[PDB]
Amino acid sequence: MIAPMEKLVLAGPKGRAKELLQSLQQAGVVHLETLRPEALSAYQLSPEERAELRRWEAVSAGAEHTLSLLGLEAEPARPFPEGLEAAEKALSPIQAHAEGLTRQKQELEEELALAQAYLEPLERLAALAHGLDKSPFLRVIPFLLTEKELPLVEEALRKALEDRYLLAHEAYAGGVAALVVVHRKEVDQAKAALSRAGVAELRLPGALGELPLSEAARRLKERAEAAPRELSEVRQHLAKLARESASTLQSLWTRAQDEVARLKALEELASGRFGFALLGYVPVKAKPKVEEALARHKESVVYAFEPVDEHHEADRIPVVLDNPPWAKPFELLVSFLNTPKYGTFDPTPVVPVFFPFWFGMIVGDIGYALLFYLVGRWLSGYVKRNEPLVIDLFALKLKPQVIGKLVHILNWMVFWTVVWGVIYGEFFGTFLEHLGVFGTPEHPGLIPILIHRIDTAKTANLLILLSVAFGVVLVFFGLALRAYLGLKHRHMAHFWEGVGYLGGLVGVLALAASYLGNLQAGWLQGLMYLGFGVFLLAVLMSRIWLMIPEIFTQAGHILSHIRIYAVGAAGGILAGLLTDVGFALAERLGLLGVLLGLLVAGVLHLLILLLTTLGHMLQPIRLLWVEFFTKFGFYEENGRPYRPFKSVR
Amino acid sequence: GGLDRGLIAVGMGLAVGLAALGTGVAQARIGAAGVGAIAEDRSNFGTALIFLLLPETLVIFGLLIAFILNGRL
Amino acid sequence: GGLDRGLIAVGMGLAVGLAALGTGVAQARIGAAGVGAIAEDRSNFGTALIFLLLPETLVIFGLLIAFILNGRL
Amino acid sequence: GLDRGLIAVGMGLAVGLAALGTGVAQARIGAAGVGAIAEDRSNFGTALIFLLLPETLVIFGLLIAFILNGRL
Amino acid sequence: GGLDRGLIAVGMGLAVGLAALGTGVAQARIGAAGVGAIAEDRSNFGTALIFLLLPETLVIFGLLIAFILNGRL
Amino acid sequence: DDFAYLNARVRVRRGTLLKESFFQEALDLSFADFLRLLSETVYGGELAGQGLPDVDRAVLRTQAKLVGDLPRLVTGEAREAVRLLLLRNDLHNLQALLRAKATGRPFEEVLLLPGTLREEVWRQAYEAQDPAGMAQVLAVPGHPLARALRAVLRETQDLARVEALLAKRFFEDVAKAAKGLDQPALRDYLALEVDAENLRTAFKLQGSGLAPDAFFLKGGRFVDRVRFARLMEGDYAVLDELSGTPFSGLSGVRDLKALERGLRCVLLKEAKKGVQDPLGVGLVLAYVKEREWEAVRLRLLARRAYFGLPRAQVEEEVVC
Repeated sequence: MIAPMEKLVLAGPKGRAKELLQSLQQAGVVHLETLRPEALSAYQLSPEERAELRRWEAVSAGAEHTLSLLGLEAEPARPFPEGLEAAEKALSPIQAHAEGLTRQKQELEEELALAQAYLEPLERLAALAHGLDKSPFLRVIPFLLTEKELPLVEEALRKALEDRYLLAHEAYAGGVAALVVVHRKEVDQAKAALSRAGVAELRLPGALGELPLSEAARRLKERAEAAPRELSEVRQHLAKLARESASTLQSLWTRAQDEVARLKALEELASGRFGFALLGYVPVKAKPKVEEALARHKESVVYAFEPVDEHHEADRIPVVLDNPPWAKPFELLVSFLNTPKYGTFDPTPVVPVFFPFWFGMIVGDIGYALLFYLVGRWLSGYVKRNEPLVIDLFALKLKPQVIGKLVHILNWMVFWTVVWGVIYGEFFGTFLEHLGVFGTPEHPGLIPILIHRIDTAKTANLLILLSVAFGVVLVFFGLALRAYLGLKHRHMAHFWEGVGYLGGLVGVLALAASYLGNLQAGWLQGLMYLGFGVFLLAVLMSRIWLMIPEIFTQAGHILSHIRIYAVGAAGGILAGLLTDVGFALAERLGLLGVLLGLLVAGVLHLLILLLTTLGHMLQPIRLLWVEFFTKFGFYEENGRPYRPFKSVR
Repeated sequence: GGLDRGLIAVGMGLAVGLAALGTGVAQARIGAAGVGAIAEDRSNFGTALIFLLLPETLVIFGLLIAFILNGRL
Repeated sequence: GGLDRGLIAVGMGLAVGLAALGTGVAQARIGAAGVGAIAEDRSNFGTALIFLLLPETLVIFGLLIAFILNGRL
Repeated sequence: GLDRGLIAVGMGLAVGLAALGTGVAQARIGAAGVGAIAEDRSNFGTALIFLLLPETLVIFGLLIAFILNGRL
Repeated sequence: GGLDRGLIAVGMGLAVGLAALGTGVAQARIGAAGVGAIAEDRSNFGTALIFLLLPETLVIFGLLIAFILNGRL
Repeated sequence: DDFAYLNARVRVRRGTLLKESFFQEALDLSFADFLRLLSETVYGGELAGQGLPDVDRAVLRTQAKLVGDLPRLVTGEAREAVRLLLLRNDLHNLQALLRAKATGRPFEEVLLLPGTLREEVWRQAYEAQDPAGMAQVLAVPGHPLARALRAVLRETQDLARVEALLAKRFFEDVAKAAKGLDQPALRDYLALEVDAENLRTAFKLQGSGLAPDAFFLKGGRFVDRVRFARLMEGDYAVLDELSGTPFSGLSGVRDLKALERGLRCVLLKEAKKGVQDPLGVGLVLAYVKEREWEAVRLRLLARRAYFGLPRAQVEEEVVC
């Protein structure tokens, strides 16, 4: 049941406006509203508060940027009431430290990466050119080149002085150090011809490709012998900066987010010169908290607890769910989709009354239930450890309250798969073979079975009729509920569409069961009379056309509930056949390679577990999502999501 | 049994498989455009699901003809 | 006279294979758009696995008709 | 002994045609996977899991083949 | 009795050929994207070969079914 | 190869663009609020400091990171159909390098904004004894310039008439390459674009009176030779004759500014139709041309915000 969501109107003076918006934002259970057009101004806030707002946003952005620079992630904490320039003196030195160190070490890694890849060719050409460092007669064209194609680049030197003009590659065969030395203009033109044959001079950034090679090689030796020490020390100092700055910086981040949220919501008011007024929405189970919070102020400044205006002109109303706590943890599973419109039916209790009971009819293996109970006790130990669940393969990081809801749905699901593993009679596929624990008359060993599910002459017609019968109950409940919601708002087309689909569907079902099912064509024909008469009456008193092609898809939606028995038989006899092959070919072939067949059947059984339990877990909830939720509407105008004053904490 | 029981079964199974091929051809392109419209923003979910699962009437019709042929023998 | 078991079995195999081709044709383009939404950002994970695992109804309907035929075989 | 071959051509038809179905699936899914890997190395596990997801087709085809083998 | 060896053989050949068609349709676009990735850079060679040689599972399963039928023969 | 794979990424990126209330509220501020409002969006990922070269470098770098990726990520028919959208940049860089080789000013002279080719090709493609060798090292296989520059290279080595016939050959070659494959939403778009191109060429060559049929091309459909000639000579009822065409409100327009405004509006209107095809090439077209409209409107609003121009000078330039 959606909460009735009353209206809250307040007024007063403006210093008290900021103070009561503080006291309303600390107890954050209220939604806001613009309230522009009548008798008040749009409330351009203040110039000095605008400067304070943009400075607070700069504080928040700088703190979060410092934190992401530090490498950790931004979680809230409890804030601290302290002065703004005190927050500046808290923010700026650690920001200066981390910013100077992330300049220093990142440019150090740049210089170290450009150094270590080119130490040895540079030192090699320095030992080769120790008779001419920067002598003013002949430039030294360096080219760290490929393998033994030295004549292809030395053809330019052959075009140059052949009995002179020393150009070769001595050693260091990772890259052949083709050095060329003749003159200034001779080496320039021969370097142009060698670049036409493919060549390039060592002109890099930093100090190597901007200075003479001897002293630059000495500087590269200096950086190679110095830089890992600074690597280790700057990692140590950033670790210390993390461990003794992250708490206070994310605390002031929480404070800054609170201040920015309050000031940006402060413009949602309406005032002139001797007072303001604002409007908001409060759910009805939040009235004593807001009442005692607003009892603090000046002369208990005047509240208007309006009962909200009704379903006409009601699209701007926020929506919540408010379900009893036995059905509570499916709110995320019903809120993957959109939200209702405050006057649409609360859809959430039917998924606890149906979905685990359908998943039991999907999965009828006691071994699957025991493995689910094992992962459930693991996952409840994980919420005992209070760790957020993280996996970077899926980039799935999520908080332990969702994980506790997952514990609840997993337990409330695994009970029904236990009881439908009992009734269907399958232990881990089929381990009734050795110990005949389940009683069929072909090998009666122990307690009987209710339905065998491996053969179809005994099972298929009964199970397929019950699988259609659940869809009959579901779809008739959905169409009756749409007729109810059309009866509520005094909107008549929804009522006619609901009663028309109901009459047409029961008429088609009666005609099917009569003229294609059994004998006794006498009693049901009056029901066919009634059903098609109601359908024609609806189309005549409706004029809401193109329902006539929908009734075929509507029978499709009442009939598409075969898939629960379909994947039930599929997964059931698949598991039974796998354990049958493994158990038989292990036991009756060898009698001591039985552990070989047992563990390979176990690992293939867990393989098909891991490879199709996602699919036949997804099937009942898509059955709900595309039959039942779309019968009674639920896909119109998206509602409006209730977000209160946060106070992020 | 004879040729009767054998040939009604392939008349069943051909109908099921070929109607399944039809709705696979439909849901391929409709699921492509649906995954697109969801990947823009998480707001078109209630319309992508109904436009995606409009073509399953074909395979329930295939199962209808199949169960008629199953009860026929 | 003996033309029963082989022909109901080839009806079984034809239904399974042809429905398999149907959901392969569906999951081809749906998984292509799914990976196209995944490899941009890893926030579309569950809302692409739902669309990939959605067309697995077709082979299990073919397997339904197959297991009914095996019950009559 | 006349229907002993036709169960086997049904077996082979199921195996080959389900192989065709998941080949059609793995075509586009593996093309998207190789595109994502050619973008970056960091999409390896998602490419492998989306590529190995449509093997349901052929393991169900082997299920039907081993049904028709266990009958014969 | 006759008319069994030929029919298990045409099942064998149809299985091998049609599974070969399946992995051919797969390796068409997979090897096309692989050659495009190789023409972009030589760094991603081994991952291109492993995505190209993943669908050999199809044809070793097809040859498995063929050799099961031939051992039955 | 696969259109749906690229289309998923393009629809994700189309999910993140700037709304109308952004510039409608950024129509009156003083450039610090501009830096403020661009600090949040996806263009702020590359914003280094503050000022006009910072904002321009940020817009160009984000457009190269967010638009210049989609010519990659596919292989074959999909890249052959998507590369013919963002290819004006390659023509601009190639004609800048052509005039730089024909001038003598150094190779480090131009700035060379990124198009579709890596810049090592540009660094290598200045030194060549034969300009056919420059077109050969420029040649990636199915490229329009790689088969257009060698097509109209068959007269001389390096002239300016070569550049004029290069521009004409480029337009007709892009139109023929649009006709040469099957995309039902891109052929009509490029025909309408090249019709817009030679129409505004005829408007910006009014009054001269030189031979128009050497400048008029083929590939458009709304105009022909006689309308081109009677539009180059001064009577504008022919520009009033174009009705039924998407040149709808564009009638009686004389000056270049209002003309080019109307042509840019009708190109963005007819190129926003590409959601008609949510599987083929229409959606990436409606992404890229909307992205360049948003980029140049962001640039013009930046100029107004910095220099304090009146909003009555800009109000006509956010009309579409």
